[PDB]
Amino acid sequence: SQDFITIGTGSVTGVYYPTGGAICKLVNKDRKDHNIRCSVESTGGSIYNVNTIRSGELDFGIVQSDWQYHGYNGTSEFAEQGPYKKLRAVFSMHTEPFNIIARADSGIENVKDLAGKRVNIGNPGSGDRATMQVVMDAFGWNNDSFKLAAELKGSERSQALCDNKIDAFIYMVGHPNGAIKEATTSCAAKLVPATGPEIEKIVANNPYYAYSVVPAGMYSGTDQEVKSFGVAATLVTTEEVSEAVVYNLTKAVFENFDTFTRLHPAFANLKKEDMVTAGNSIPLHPGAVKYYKEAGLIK
Ligand SMILES: N[C@@H](CCC(=O)O)C(=O)O
Ligand code: NA
Ligand code: NA
Repeated sequence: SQDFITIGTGSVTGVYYPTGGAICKLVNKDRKDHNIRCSVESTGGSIYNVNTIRSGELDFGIVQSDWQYHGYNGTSEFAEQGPYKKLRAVFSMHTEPFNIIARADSGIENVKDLAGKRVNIGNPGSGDRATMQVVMDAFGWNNDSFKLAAELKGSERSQALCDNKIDAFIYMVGHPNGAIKEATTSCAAKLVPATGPEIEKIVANNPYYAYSVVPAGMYSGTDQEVKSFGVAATLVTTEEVSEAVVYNLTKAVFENFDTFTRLHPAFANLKKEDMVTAGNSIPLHPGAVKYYKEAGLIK
């Protein structure tokens, strides 16, 4: 029996990393019963997580809902990898807006203003960069459309923005998170909206992109709500992982749901029924289905 699982997440100042930590705590507290030990890995993000589940070095991964769909189908960012039809959904979680964090004197007031600036578009292997490519397609942009197209991982973007190495960085991430808190607090960075006909087309044409709002007061300096588009964070796995393992992880979260929603402020408004279906477009792992049917959440 498999007795040790690893969850791939993201940069340590994001939301994926403490999300993994919360899931592993709920799994580990009953390790004397199901003999499952859970550990968390900081990684490059959604794209690395899918590819590393597939290569066998991760058992679970947290993945944006758009790259759950495209990783399973082998399309868009995953086109050269081919389909991965063993990928399975477990549950979805918080919303992740497409955030733009800019210097106060950058002149960047909307997403269209990113062209011709020094923009961190994201590290290879992050959902940040893969979804930024969707934005670039809607605008007809490539890397040369920016003065500089930097590829820093999440934990390094705020320090680069404060050092005046970039004018802005993007981040597909839930709220609040430590990366954006640092930039807005310590460097007077501003959260910039992404609206206009290009964003409207992105939302209208895809079921996994929906309008998003970050409320005023989430960060110091951003005194009005910030509109954009967002995806859902989802936990995925492979059908190679045993039904018993996925069943016990799913049960650990859903049977301790009131505890889970107290472990990070991004989980405060999660709803069990939505976690089964929302943002999940590929088959659910049989172990998760088994729990959901016991709990009355399915059929
Ligand atoms: N959605 C981001 C990660 C955000 C986070 O770390 O919370 C990515 O896939 O790269
Ligand atoms: Na949509
Ligand atoms: Na769905």
